[PDB]
Amino acid sequence: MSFYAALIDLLGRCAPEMHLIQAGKGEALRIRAILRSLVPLDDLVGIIS
Amino acid sequence: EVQFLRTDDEVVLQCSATVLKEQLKLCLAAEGFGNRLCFLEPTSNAQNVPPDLAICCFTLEQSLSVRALQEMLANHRTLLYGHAILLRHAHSRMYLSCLTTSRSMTDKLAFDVGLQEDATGEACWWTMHPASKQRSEGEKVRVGDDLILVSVSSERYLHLSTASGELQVDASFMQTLWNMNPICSCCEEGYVTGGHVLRLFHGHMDECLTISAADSDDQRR
Amino acid sequence: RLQESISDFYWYYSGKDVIEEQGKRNFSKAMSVAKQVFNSLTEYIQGP
Amino acid sequence: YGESLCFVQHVASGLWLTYAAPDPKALRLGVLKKKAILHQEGHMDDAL
Amino acid sequence: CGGERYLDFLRFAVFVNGESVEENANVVVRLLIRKPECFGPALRGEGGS
Repeated sequence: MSFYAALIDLLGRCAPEMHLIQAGKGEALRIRAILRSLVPLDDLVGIIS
Repeated sequence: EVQFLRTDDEVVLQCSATVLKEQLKLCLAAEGFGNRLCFLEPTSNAQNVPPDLAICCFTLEQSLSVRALQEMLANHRTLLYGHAILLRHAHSRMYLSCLTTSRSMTDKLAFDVGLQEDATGEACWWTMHPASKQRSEGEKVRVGDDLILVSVSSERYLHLSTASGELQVDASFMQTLWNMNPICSCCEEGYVTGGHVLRLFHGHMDECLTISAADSDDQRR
Repeated sequence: RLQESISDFYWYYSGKDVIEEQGKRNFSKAMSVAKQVFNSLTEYIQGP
Repeated sequence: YGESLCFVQHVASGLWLTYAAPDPKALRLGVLKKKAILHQEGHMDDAL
Repeated sequence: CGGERYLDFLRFAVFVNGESVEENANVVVRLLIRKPECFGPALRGEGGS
């Protein structure tokens, strides 16, 4: 559990800042799309639940 | 003389698989109209069953470096390793792309590879990488070389998946070697070439070779 | 390798209207190295 | 020496000297060795 | 256990003063996906829960 929690924490901190996403930067959007593909939203809610 | 792949040339993306100790060569194909997803057409048995190569041909429209691609996205070249290429389907005039959907159940991180109507966005660009230490980045891509295609948008390889009972192509994190076998580079005016669709006229543009019309008694044979 | 780096540097500033001071300084040192390489290649083949 | 690219072919059988395309899951073992085999087709980088 | 210790080092390399360093974040994500085994037996893609 500690490994995956550390892994999810690392990927979360690699997410682009909001001001880059709002600016529409292509590199920022691509990175967030990759992170979303790796960790589905339902799995996040399941672990929290 | 060593052949080099250039833009506006028609190529086929060909990979190899092992089926019951037999080396089977497959070409990436897509219908375009009615089905965007790409499949694999076997070609090793062309002696007994001719492959459907009319939907396997792709034209190398553009070849740009990563910086040039980024600049053009914000706003006959020879192919070099590390450049990003744009593949247009010869039949449907669509562009090979890394789709955001995924119909595979074995690989949760894979994406479907299909055809996109327009060339906009970064989902239809693929970077060529050398498969072995023989070639290095910046070198010319030669005919018969093994290539590694990585989607610019998704950072995933053009992967051949054998997890299921069938052979399917998707965009995964596992690499797969591909060969861009050329079909035609430059054709002179007139001068019939293979793979063309044409009519065979008998006399002075009056009679042509054909079969019977639809719903005919001879079964159009 | 030097030529490819210079080409990439041009594309970085291709969209921008004016090249700023730091970019010009990096361009200048790249051109200085390129001059030496061209001079070295010239010295190899002259004589001829 | 060091310039000519040579393809090794078995005279009697016509097979070409090439590598065995090592199976995955063996890279973790640190085995960079590729077993040399004689194959009818081979690869493009079989030159020595 | 060993993987977690390396994960927290990358956590400090990409996240400074409450903001994500995009230069380091992009490199780490690209490095991680090029070696998918860094994600553990889960998130393996094929055959991975």
